[PDB]
Amino acid sequence: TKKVLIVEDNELNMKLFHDLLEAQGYETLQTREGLSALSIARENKPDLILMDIQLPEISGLEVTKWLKEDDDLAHIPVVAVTGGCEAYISKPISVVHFLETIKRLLE
Ligand SMILES: [Mn+2]
Ligand SMILES: [Mn+2]
Repeated sequence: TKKVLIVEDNELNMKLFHDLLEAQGYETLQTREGLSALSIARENKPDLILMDIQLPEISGLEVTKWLKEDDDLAHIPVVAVTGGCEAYISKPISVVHFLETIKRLLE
């Protein structure tokens, strides 16, 4: 099963991403904090990371740099939600566009 780690501080955005990804048969991991994202990534080895750039406590871009600096996490594709990111998506989120981008990198 594909695993997508969702790093999003907003509950509404978090649920949507979660709901859409799960409906596609993907497993998901969730955290509102960039630092926890690093921990979870090493512990669960997700296949893709959906990174909110505008986190309140820290720059998602700085978390992405830490990811790319870790030999064990650098290979994991990172999709930015608005540098080391393989793709980006803007809000209002387009469901099809969102899902296509992720599948494109995962499948
Ligand atoms: Mn957010
Ligand atoms: Mn779930």
